[PDB]
Formats: sequence, C-alpha cells, structure tokens
Amino acid sequence: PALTEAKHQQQFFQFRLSGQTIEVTSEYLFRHSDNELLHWMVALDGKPLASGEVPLDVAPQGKQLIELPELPQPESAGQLWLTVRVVQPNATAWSEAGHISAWQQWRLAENLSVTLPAASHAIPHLTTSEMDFCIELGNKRWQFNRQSGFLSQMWIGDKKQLLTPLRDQFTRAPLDNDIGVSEATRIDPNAWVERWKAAGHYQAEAALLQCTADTLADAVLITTAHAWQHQGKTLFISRKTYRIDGSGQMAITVDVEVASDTPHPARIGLNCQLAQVAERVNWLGLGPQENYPDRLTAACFDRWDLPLSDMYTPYVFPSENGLRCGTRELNYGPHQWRGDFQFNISRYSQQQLMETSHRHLLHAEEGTWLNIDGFHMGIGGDDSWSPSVSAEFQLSAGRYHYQLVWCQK
Amino acid sequence: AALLQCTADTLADAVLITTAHAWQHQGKTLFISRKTYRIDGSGQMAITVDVEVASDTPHPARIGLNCQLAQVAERVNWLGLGPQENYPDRLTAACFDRWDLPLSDMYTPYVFPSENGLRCGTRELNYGPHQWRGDFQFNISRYSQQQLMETSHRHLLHAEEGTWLNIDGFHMGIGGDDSWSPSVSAEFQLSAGRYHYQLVWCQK
Repeated sequence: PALTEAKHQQQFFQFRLSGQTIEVTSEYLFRHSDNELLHWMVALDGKPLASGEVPLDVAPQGKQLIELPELPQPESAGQLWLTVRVVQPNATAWSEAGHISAWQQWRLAENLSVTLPAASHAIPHLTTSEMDFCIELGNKRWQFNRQSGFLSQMWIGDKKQLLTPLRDQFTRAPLDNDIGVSEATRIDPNAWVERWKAAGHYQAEAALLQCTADTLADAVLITTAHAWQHQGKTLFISRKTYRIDGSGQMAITVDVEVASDTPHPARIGLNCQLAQVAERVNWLGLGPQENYPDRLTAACFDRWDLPLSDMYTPYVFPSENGLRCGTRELNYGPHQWRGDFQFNISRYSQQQLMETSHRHLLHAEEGTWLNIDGFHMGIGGDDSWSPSVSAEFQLSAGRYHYQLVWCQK
Repeated sequence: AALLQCTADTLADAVLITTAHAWQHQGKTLFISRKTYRIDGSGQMAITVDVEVASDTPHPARIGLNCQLAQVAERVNWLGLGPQENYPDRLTAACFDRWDLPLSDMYTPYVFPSENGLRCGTRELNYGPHQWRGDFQFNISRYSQQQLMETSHRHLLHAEEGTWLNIDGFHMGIGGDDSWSPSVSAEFQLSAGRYHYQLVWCQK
C-alpha cells in the first residue's frame, strides 16, 4: 500500500484551490500536458452533486487556471468535498488509456447538524442481577458484566453478537519499524516494542474501579471506570459512559488518561470479536487503501466498499495492518458505527499477528475482529533500525477523548 | 446562541443536567456546544464540554466559558504555568508551580488594550471561596472582553462590578513574526473541528 503514497507525493502536477479556481502547476521540465484530462467532482458525504472534465494545457513548469462553474450549495448537513483527478486519455508505452497520474482533494464546506432525534415510544428496560446489568429494548438486549465492567454480550433477537467483550486496547502487534533490530538474544531497548514490553503495556491488568447503572427518563445510562496497572504502576485510566436510548442506539464516550512517564502507547481504542462474518466492508472515510497517520496523504475521503479480504495487508512478516483513518461511519453486517475514528477489521487477532512469524501460518479466527481507535501512533520509516516516528505522531497528550455510536439495522 | 436541549435527571448519586446549544449567524451554524453538569452529594459540580466547529468558519480565538463573579478578592492562587502572562506560542519561559498573586498582577496594561493576562496549563485555580479544577487556561480581572475591545487606551478603562473570569479549554496562539500579516503558526490555530474539556467547580 505504501506505493500509493509514493505515487501521489511524486506526482507531476500540483494544485492550489482559490475560491472556485483551481491552479495547476506542472513539474514537467520538457513536455507539455498533452495527454491529460482533469476530472473534477463535488460530493456531500460521499454523495455526488456535480462532476466535470477539463483538458489540461500546461507547459513544462507552467500554470493553468481552471475556472469552476458555480458549485452546488446543499442545505443538508455534512461535508462537502472537491476532488480532482488527472487522466491520461490515450495509452502510452508504459501506461494504458485512462491511467490516473495525479489527484488532490479539498474540503469545501461543512454544515453542522443541529438536529434532534425524535421521540421513542418506549425506553429501555433495565435489570439488575448480581453478575450483570441487563438492558432490554424489543428484540435487542445488552449485557454488562458487573465484575469486569464490560459490555459482555449483546443480542439481536436470540442471536448473540459477540465472541469477546468490548474492551479498551492500548497496544498493537508491532511493526517492523517498532522492532528495528531488537532480537530476542540481543535486545534493543530503544525500540518501541522493547519499551512497551518493558513498561508492561502488553501485560497490564484491568481493574474495575466503578460500574453504575441509572435510569433516566429517556434512556439507560451506564458508567464505568477502570485502571490498567502493572507492578504497582497505574499506566492508564479509562472512564466511560454508555447511554442506550429508546431508539436502540448506544452512545459511548471514552476518556482516557495516560501516565506521563509511560512510553507513549501505540493506540487508544477498543476492540472486540464479533460473532458475525460478512462479505463487505463499507465506510465513509479515508481510503480506499490502508492508511496510517503519517501515511495518509494519498488517501481520499469518500464512501468505500470492499470485500473483507481487502481490509487485510498480507505483509510477509505479520503485524498491525489494514487501518483506515478519518472514518465517520462504518458498516459491517447489521452493525453500524459512527463517530470520528480509525479502524481495522479482519479475522486475525492482534495476538495472532504478533505471534505468527510468516503470513502463510496465519489462520482465520472464529468471527471478525474489530479494532476501533480513537487515536493511533504513526508508523515511521525514516529508517528501520531506530525510532523513526516523529513527535507530532506520538500519542503524548496525556488525556484523550473519543466517542461513538453503535447501532443495528 | 440557540437552545437545542435542556434536560434534568435524578440519578442515585447526583443530579444531572444536559444542554445543547448552537451558535448561528445568518443561517449558518458556526458552533455547537454540548454539556453535562453533574452535582453530587459532595457539592461539587462537574462540567463536561464538547464543542464542534464548522470546518469552514475561521478558526476561533478560543474555546471556553465565561462569567462575571459577584465577588472580588485580593489574591489569585493557582497551580499551573506562571507566574507571568503566558500564551500557547509564548510559554517556554513559564514554570509549572504553585503561584499566588494579587489580582492586579493578573492584568497586563498594554497601552492599547486587548485580551491579556492568560495563564496556561492550569490544573487548579482558587479565588475567594471558589475552586476550579481541570486542565485549562484562564484569565481574571475587572474588565470584560467587551470593555477591552471597546476602549482604545488603557487610561480609559474602568473596573466593572465584580470579577470577570475566562476559563478556556483552548486558546489560539498570539503570533508576532510581524504585525501586519497573519503570523500565528498553524500548530497554534484551533483547527481540529472537535474539542473536549472538563472542569470541577466547588466551594469551600
């Protein structure tokens, strides 16, 4: 997937947007843009409102101004984005006709949603047991284990939806860059992985600090607090709220605190193993290829739909992979999640990835493993034998907040 | 500001209030602010703020709250960066400790008045019987932002009725590479789109 990043950064045409005008600059030193078409397009959250085509006429090292027709100004809420692509109409000796040689995208506007969800005709119904809290609403049921403080299971009808409870995750199956040259015999203590390991990130223990349930007039509200510790040190604290309303939507709010003296964590998110297994993955966010925080310029914000298989990157030596960033809506099966996050989805758990040395040895697990990250560390790469993730991409803030909505159709 | 929602509920350990407001201007929704206030049996009020900023509006100078307190005290005590005025792009010289100054010192008498006096990375602020905790930046004085902005010379400012307090979850940098063009670097503009902050307010 890195190849795309290269392709984009190395493109020969550069763009600037000013008002309704696009300014094109050519980085060719000798040729004129004589086999180039510019396609543009405006979309609102993935929905297309307008498209166009213009042929390029730029001299090597020159500029071309492209005047855009008046753009649509939807009322509907969402993000309006402009995307341009350069196409080579005719084939060449090294390319086919219709080859895309450059692209660029811009956010034009945003209409914030000031809307209120309508009344529910009922509200969920709570039930306290000793072991759990159980909320029910129609066919839908959710259960929270009182000893772990986690959402342990959920049903739609009589069908269980999870094989594993939903929980916080702060680590990743290490990348080659996270490892560098640390060998088991000859450990390299500066390698990220060595530091995470040693701080106990990989083996910290969750401790329930608090798990309460309350009935409000419009919904049921659950509150939890957990601490992850390791040998006396509290590495992280996670405080959440789950609110289930009469519409069957569950809203989750997460606030995490990270000890300033622990190595910055690879990620801040949640995970679970879903029971279900589907064909496609559909999302509204950056894509379509795998993208990470320090490797996402080539990606575009749109609506993508791929087969599950494509959400996995078969690096010969396995590690965390497949992420997609800046996602606002994710759909898989009957589920739907909304917020602002990054995720990955596949049949391999982080643990399996991390424990299998060759791709050919991985085996698909029981359902689908989903990792939803509020934040994720960069990947680096300036070199592979020293820490190469720039500071702007390390999770060093100390306090993080994220939220999501989970629902079914 | 437009009220979108204001609910109250009784939980077992406290009372919970929830609000949502939208700020608009000529049809456009510039910002949305959603909060929760939770008052427990200990008399502490915890506030949680989540703001959304339209990506196409110019980044705002700040994201916070304000109010005019009735009280007027002598000293200001805080645990955060100080002791002098510090802003996000001007705070390396400041130190994180416990400071105590006279109210007067929390004001910077620039001949031509403007926003001033801020202190960043504050974890606890005490003034009078009040106490606030969180992670924020603030300023405190007898002049409202409106007065500062409307008075051209320092000598013309008049102390207002009580104390004006500005608690910011976030604040834009000040710049200065030059004074005749936009000089605030990008890393100091409030461009994230979504902001979250929280505090605890209590009395002694």
